[PDB]
Amino acid sequence: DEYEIYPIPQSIKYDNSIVTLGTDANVVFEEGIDEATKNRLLEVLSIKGINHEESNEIKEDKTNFLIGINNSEGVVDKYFTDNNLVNDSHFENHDAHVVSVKGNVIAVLGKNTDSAFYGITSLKAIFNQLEGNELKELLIEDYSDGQWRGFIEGYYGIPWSNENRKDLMKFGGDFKMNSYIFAPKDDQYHSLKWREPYPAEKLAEIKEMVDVGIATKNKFIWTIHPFLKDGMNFGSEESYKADLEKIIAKFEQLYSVGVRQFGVLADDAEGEANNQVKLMEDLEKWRLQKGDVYEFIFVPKVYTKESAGGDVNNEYLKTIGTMPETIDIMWTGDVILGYVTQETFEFFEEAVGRQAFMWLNWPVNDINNKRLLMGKGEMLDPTVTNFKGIVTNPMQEAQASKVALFAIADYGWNRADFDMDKSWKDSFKYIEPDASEELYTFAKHMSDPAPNWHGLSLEESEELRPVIEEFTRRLWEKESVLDYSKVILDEYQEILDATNNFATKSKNELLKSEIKGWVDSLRDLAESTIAYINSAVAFEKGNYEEAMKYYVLGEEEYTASRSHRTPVINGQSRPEPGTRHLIPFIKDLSKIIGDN
Repeated sequence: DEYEIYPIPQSIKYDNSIVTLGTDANVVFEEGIDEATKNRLLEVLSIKGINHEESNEIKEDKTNFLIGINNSEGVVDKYFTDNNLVNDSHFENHDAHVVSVKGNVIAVLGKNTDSAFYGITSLKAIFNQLEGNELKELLIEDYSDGQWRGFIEGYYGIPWSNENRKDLMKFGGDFKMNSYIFAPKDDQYHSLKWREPYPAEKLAEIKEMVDVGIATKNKFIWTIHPFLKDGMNFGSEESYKADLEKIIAKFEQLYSVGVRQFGVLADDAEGEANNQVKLMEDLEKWRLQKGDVYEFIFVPKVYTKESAGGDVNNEYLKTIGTMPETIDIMWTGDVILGYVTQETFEFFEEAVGRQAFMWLNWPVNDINNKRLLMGKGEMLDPTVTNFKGIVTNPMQEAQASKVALFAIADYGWNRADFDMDKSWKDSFKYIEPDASEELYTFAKHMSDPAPNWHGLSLEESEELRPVIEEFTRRLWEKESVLDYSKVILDEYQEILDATNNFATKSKNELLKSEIKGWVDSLRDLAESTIAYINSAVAFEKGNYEEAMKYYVLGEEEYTASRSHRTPVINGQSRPEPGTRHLIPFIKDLSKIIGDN
């Protein structure tokens, strides 16, 4: 009966009473609430076609929305104090805020405007699932476990379109993400030509994305690679001063279109570590002058335990750790495709001197372009506490990446209550409202990146696996397959139907065209499996001419499944879903039938 809210709030409380929403509402914003935060409430009101007037007090006759900041001594702060709803002990936490639904008052108090925004986003989630105009009285006391939650465009591949970058920011913003790190490898102006200002057309495109960032609060974070061969010149005091002028100029250019957070990337850095610190010391001075720039993100040259030699006295990391305390240094784990583990963070802390900001290399598919990776968050350990936050490095397929964005958002916000299996399942309705069963069906069979050179292996087809295995043993151990074939044909018919109904049901052209090749391949796999199962059945019943034709149909469909092509940076790639269990089963069937 209670509302489904993602990420899972740290604490939500209901009482017996319910409230009725009016057609006309009174809205009270404190002075600290910014334009993006006001607009967020107005979005929420229009979900239920509630008109509003703005005022400075609670109207007893109407429904009231009050948005305020803790300890402002504003109207809304006063309301919370005077009515004695919460604890100041709450607000020290990251992104801490309170949502209160009581009588004709719907209130949000955040530690700042950003947190008030998150509060209103929770209301957005609530309002989207309200049957009518009745609303349960509740109290959310919420905060984030992680400082940073979001995604980084940091793979090798085709860059996302601007349309898609905006759409992901819009998506992350619905789940309280705060970070989009813009690090596309093809942008000459963030790297190599970092000295030169962005062309005006390109800058104007950036400003459109930054504005979406401001509206959704999934901020656009710009990044730079200044330590390449032709990079920052540390030859002399003179030459360095010349180069520091340019980097700051470049930062000013981005600042001028609204960028308020920056990353410095040293994964490909050339000189000494000391120099990297020197620069960051100078950039920190700048950052404090500006007053409204969030803290820098730094990606070190040594970003895995493996490349650190497993040395907790690693010289590079020790030096990097002497840069200003405010800088968030990133880490991918023990290896490039590291899992989230307590041990990797203990190592990082011992070596660097502060907690890590996790760069998660999933579901990036540059490791295997044949794959869509849309499985659950297997790499996310809910018991790990010792890190600053997490970003996902997703696929070149932007829309398909929404599955992981949901996972990282939920896990990033509320770690202990992360339910890998449930969160994954619940996500599909948000990602794809019209075809959620279908897209969930696809995600079930598209998740294993193996084989790959790093050796990452994730589950795929997990629910179907026991059914596949049982049919195989029955067939191979010379038992009847007549009855079980019904069970497994049901499973495959569901897959097939999903691949046939999806394009009809989904209204998301961007997702449809992105994943089409994979759905085409999966359709063929489903048809192939059905033909083979049909062949085995015909064979048991003794209709040999018929089982022959099915076998042939089975062979043709498998070949068909391999006939599709999708774009990659250098040319074309063959989409290949269902490799963990679906394809092995097809191969098994074709070997057993007729040699049985």
